[PDB]
Amino acid sequence: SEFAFVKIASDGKGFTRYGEPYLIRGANYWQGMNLGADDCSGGDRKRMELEIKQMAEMGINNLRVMASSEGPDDQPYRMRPSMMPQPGKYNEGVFVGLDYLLDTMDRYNMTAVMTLGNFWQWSGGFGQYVAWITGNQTIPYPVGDVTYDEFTQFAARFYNDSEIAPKANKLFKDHIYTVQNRRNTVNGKIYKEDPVIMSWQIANAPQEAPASWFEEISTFIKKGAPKHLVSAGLESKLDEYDFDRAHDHKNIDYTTCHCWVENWGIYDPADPDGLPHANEYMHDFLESRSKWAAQLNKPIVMEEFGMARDAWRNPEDETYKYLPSTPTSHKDEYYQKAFNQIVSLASNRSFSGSNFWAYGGEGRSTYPPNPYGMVWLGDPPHEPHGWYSVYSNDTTVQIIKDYNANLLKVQKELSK
Ligand SMILES: OC[C@H]1O[C@@H](O[C@@H]2[C@@H](CO)O[C@](O)(CO)[C@H]2O)[C@@H](O)[C@@H](O)[C@@H]1O
Repeated sequence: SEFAFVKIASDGKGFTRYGEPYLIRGANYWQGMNLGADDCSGGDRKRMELEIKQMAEMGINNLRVMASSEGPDDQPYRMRPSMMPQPGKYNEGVFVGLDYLLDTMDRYNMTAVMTLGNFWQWSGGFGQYVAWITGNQTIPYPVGDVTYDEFTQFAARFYNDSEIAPKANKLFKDHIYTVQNRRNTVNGKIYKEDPVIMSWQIANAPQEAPASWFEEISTFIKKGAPKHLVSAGLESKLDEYDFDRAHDHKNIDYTTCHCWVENWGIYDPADPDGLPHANEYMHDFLESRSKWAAQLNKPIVMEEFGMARDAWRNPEDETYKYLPSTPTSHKDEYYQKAFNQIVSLASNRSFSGSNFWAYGGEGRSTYPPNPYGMVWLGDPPHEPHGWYSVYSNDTTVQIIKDYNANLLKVQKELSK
């Protein structure tokens, strides 16, 4: 019986599970694995269990999590301790964190999108694999005078450099194999047989990877886990051509987009008048990506989006922007409008849900780092702590809760 496995509907316009439509009432929780680790490897398991419980009470049925991270552990801007400090060598204390993450998600009947790698630097990612291959541990982190474009050209050698790509992909493939074949030490399930996992996701946000790379990798992931969906992890921030290069492949089962107004220069959170322009952008983003998904006849999930706190209330004070006590009136309206639009599109089966970025839970940006230097919450350590996290008692919690109720209501209407 594969009844419990999330599937694509035979008409391609949404997901199914248990013989019924399945809508994604999601959140991002990439920190789950590290919080699930035992106290010795810097975890806080009781807090992870409470965070999952908090999320179940807000109606969340789906977490996108990180199922990779690379050392070596002396690197800035990344998760510590790492899951894979050197190629093929695993921090078992961190890996057991993933086991518990998946076991707790099961008890709350959530599904997981298992992200297998990262283009960005905060879990090591593609840039780290490249560093292992060239033997050169000086990654050009985009801090100070180094730009994102320069870091991107370095990391993109993972799949564009005809000498580096085959060796890098060999290491990445060994990691994919190890994760798909992990026996969960808590409940005994082998990951590739676990219906709790909705999909394997190639990577977070690959930047202009060639078509033949998505073709190859997705095929390999699917042969590795034939019961599961496979996903690309693309932002879809460019155009339809870019979207097709990632998604038009027999083993990419559904499509995704990521919407970042501040990061793309669309939205300035210090500007008291900037919200309407971000709302409109979110608005055309959802309508146009929706059309691109429909042209491939595959489902679409907005698997990342977010907004900063109300920095415009005190524009000239940088620290104010990240304080938990700072309100989120813009973020709240932005989330609410996007959610209302998704609910309306999902009613005509032209969108399948979303995962906000990202749940902070009980973490706060004012807390001290743990002994490995981590202030765990929704913002990875390449970014200011507290930028986008949604905290357990934020006003945005009610908005997300209502959205998850509306989206479940729609899934029920469609199940008739
Ligand atoms: O910044 C929030 C969240 O965004 C994702 O990555 C962003 C992408 C979005 O376009 O662009 C960057 O800002 C680099 O320019 C990158 O950090 C998300 O996947 C995660 O990495 C990040 O926390």
